[PDB]
Amino acid sequence: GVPPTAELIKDEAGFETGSGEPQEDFVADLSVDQVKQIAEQKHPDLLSYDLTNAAKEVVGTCTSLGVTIE
Amino acid sequence: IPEWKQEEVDAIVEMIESRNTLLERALDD
RNA sequence: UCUCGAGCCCUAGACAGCCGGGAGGUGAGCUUAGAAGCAGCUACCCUCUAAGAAAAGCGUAACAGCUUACCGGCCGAGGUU
Repeated sequence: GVPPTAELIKDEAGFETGSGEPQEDFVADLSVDQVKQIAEQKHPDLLSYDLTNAAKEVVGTCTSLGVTIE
Repeated sequence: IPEWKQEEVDAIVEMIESRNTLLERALDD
């Protein structure tokens, strides 16, 4: 249904492509609140019960591309 | 006497309180 | 094929076999017209859970599909190095 993660990030990230090497080459950043919203757009695609866990899932594709958090 | 089998029994007993062998083991407590 | 010894696993059910499960984010990011476990490069993280890899081997033009891992059941006594 609702679009995939990779893209939802590249939107509120302000960039288009990832980094040749993740966690090593930080391409973009994301406030916690920003990740709190994405986790809301994917409420159906995710198995988690509480929003807390839903984040860990989303918060898993970021640092793996150079998407630090604040 | 694996440690995980012990942590499981106690883990099960914790849910009951509030592998078949492990379930039985717990129930027996 | 006979005999002697050591280590580890096992009735909290071992070894093997058979049955059932092997799931979501997500077909990871990059590269590329495309690549979705499985061309190559890099990373290899977390949910549900009794399990289930950013996938060990085949398979496809790429999917699909078939299995290993991993978990559960049936079984019941030694098994393995």
